[PDB]
Amino acid sequence: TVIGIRGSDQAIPKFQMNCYAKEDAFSYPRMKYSSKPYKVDNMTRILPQQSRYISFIKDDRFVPVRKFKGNNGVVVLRDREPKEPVALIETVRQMKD
Amino acid sequence: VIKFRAGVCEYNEDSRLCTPIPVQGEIEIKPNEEEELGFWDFEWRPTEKPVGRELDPISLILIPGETMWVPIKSSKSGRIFALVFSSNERYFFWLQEKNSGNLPLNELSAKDKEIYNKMIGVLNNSS
Repeated sequence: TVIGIRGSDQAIPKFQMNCYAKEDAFSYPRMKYSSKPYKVDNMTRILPQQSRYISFIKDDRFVPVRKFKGNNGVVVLRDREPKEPVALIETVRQMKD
Repeated sequence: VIKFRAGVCEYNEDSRLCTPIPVQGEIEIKPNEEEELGFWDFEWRPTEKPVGRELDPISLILIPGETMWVPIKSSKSGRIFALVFSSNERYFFWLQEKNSGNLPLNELSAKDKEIYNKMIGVLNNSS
């Protein structure tokens, strides 16, 4: 999972942080480092690696203190600018939880 | 507990309201929080989005036995839960579920036929 989350209670603002990996989220079932914007960073395939050829945009409201901690699952774009744009996103949690 | 469809609005001691007032959830008039005392703590909770609002003290206390259901008498727009106790303590619970249309001769409010005699009873019920 790569999901915006927050360094706070989560508006789940999602963004694709876009630093290029040779694309293995595009290598995956049907049915390297260019430091270029990667296409799409939000959840799905990623990879621990294809995580780590990508880096955040600073320009969103929220920024991690850890400088792209590097772990897709752990997500949590740390929350720098709430009650604003970077909109809002929710989940079945937010539904029930 | 006996459950009801509304948020917890601005109680609006006076100055008749139900301006939009999110608190979108289910406020539930119920026998306090212990399900024992004649007190009705009005159980509010979303599985909903109440625009991050409650306006309820985890549920709303009620002083029993003088509680009457004012239908939304002193009519404004659609439903609220209009609990008029002293006409001061008045506790309004924001209309969220608007069902069977606004109907006359129950609440004169947007959601009544179910919830009216539900709110009627639960305030006038023995339990």
